[PDB]
Amino acid sequence: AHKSEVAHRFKDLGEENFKALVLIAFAQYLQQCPFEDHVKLVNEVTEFAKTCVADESAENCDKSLHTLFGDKLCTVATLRETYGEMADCCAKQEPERNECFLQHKDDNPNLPRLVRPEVDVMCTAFHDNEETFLKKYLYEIARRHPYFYAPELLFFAKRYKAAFTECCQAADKAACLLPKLDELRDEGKASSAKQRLKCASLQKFGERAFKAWAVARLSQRFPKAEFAEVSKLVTDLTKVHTECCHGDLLECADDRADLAKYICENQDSISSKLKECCEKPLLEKSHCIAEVENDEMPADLPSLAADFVESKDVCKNYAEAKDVFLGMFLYEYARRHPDYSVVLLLRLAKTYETTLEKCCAAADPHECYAKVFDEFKPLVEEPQNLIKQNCELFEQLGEYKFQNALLVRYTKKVPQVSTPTLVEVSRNLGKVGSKCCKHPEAKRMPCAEDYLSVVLNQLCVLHEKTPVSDRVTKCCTESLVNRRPCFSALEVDETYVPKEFNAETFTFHADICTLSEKERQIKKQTALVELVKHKPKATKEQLKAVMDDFAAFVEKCCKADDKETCFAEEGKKLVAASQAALG
Ligand SMILES: CC[C@@](O)(C(=O)O)c1cc2n(c(=O)c1CO)Cc1cc3c(N)cccc3nc1-2
Ligand SMILES: CCCCCCCCCCCCCC(=O)O
Ligand SMILES: CCCCCCCCCCCCCC(=O)O
Ligand SMILES: CCCCCCCCCCCCCC(=O)O
Ligand SMILES: CCCCCCCCCCCCCC(=O)O
Ligand SMILES: CCCCCCCCCCCCCC(=O)O
Repeated sequence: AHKSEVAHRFKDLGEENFKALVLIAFAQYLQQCPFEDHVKLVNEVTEFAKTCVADESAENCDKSLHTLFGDKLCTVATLRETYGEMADCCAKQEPERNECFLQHKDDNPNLPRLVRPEVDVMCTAFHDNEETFLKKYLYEIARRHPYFYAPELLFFAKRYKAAFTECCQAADKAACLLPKLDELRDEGKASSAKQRLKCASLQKFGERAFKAWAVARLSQRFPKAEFAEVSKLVTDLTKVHTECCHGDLLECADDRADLAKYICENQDSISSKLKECCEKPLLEKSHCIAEVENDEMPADLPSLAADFVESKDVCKNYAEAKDVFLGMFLYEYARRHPDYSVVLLLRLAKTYETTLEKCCAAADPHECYAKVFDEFKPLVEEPQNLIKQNCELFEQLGEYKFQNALLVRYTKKVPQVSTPTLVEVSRNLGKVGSKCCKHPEAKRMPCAEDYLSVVLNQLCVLHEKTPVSDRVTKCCTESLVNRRPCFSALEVDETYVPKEFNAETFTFHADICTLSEKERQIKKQTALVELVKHKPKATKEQLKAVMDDFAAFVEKCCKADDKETCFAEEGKKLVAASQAALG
């Protein structure tokens, strides 16, 4: 490794991966550079790397990656003209220089949004020049997400390439390709949002809160590992997470690689499921391990009662190292419950903590805390019930109707949220139902936690930028442990003044018949939100009557001879009848 670091990276990563990562890396700093300029830099950097591979002692090959990268950045002629004060980073020595470059990454570069070309256009461009087509994908995404972990982008790119490879040869290219591009896009946005969320919550709630989350998550994953091993892993994972949040690619990657290396050298102390991951290339190890399914739980683990309720030295053991004792509780509880969300486990540990804090100061602590496990039962059943109720509702409704039930519900709880956000959130909330309810009960809560975190965070981001409800701000600014229950606790808004009727809002044209399924659904759901906003006291029942009238009306107007007029004409009377029925 140490000698020529660039040659070592090139040897470990291989040429293709090396070139792709260098491209991503430059694109994340030189966010305004044309694709051609980056290609040229990458080629120059790769040709240099090859000289160091041929001879570690070759000129400049003993410089650090940071030194070489920044030197190269500082050779961009238009640096000052295009990036202004970032060019001032070049006047600094290289620990300070990289830090300076790091600070000048732009989280919002004001580039035009990415647009999806026609399927035939995409597949043709892919065919004409696969390498260019894919490298453009890397470039365009990376420079819009300068902190997105480069290797993970590589994994997105490889699936992006696989979508095109398969689907551009398919019979129905679009039917193959589009859902795959939609999934990558959604996963991409989600991953990027989750990354920022975790780093934001790290600095807001502190390292201890993160460690607790990690103990719970790591214990679920590796239930056979000893506590001391989970605790070591929590320490290392915290350093990784902290340094990766700081945002330097190489520092983050080396931390992750070091952790992945340790995990792979200690599989017998950690998990029986890591063998395949640990055989993979260095580049993919940590990513692979991050996605590993939970190990099987050890057979016939005893109750937690003995150590955490019935032992005579609960209070003594607690008081000598509270976080360690609480970590042990959380470790024991989590390893036995891969079916819980991490946040539920944290509710249990917080409950236990509050009880020990209250009870251990009592004259007779054991009498005080003896039934603490009763206190867990309603906390556990709340998400379990909510899941049962929602999955049962999804099954009876199907996804679209499920989204509409949510739409009506949430519009009534928080009517001042913009229509498109209510639509988006409700639609996405329906998708988590569609996805997570396909799991047996044992896996539903972690699924829902994962996907709810995406959907609820997206809502909070939108709400941060354009706030309308103190209640939503409260839930969004609360602990992540209480985020979801806070939202669940939202009550119908009874102070809400109905939105004035707008004619155009409830006016429909024959274009509605030719819209895609999605386009039609969003148009219908948009009106449904507006209907609730105009008539918040309308019941599910009364709404269903208007909705059934509307549904008949569109089925009618879309198919029976020369017809934009019914849409106007029946539109007049559907509206009138609805207005009276909800009047
Ligand atoms: C290049 C693929 C595509 O053009 C597509 O058609 O799906 C596309 C891809 C992506 N985005 C887009 O808005 C569009 C177009 O809306 C946002 C976005 C965020 C990403 C992220 N944070 C990480 C990784 C990949 C991402 N990809 C996309
Ligand atoms: C000067 C060119 C710099 C090229 C950037 C190389 C980036 C290497 C990161 C890949 C290591 C991944 C480790 C991991 O995530 O487990
Ligand atoms: C060395 C192991 C560190 C474990 C830290 C103690 C865990 C206590 C759980 C309390 C729950 C807090 C959750 C939170 O703050 O978001
Ligand atoms: C509206 C879509 C519902 C999706 C499935 C129901 C999920 C209910 C909340 C589950 C708990 C998430 C994690 C937690 O708070 O403990
Ligand atoms: C703009 C209003 C946002 C809607 C509030 C989000 C509520 C999500 C809570 C988790 C969903 C649980 C299932 C349910 O709806 O009962
Ligand atoms: C007060 C004017 C009411 C006009 C009719 C409003 C229709 C709202 C959208 C109906 C959504 C139904 C969606 C569906 O079931 O396919």
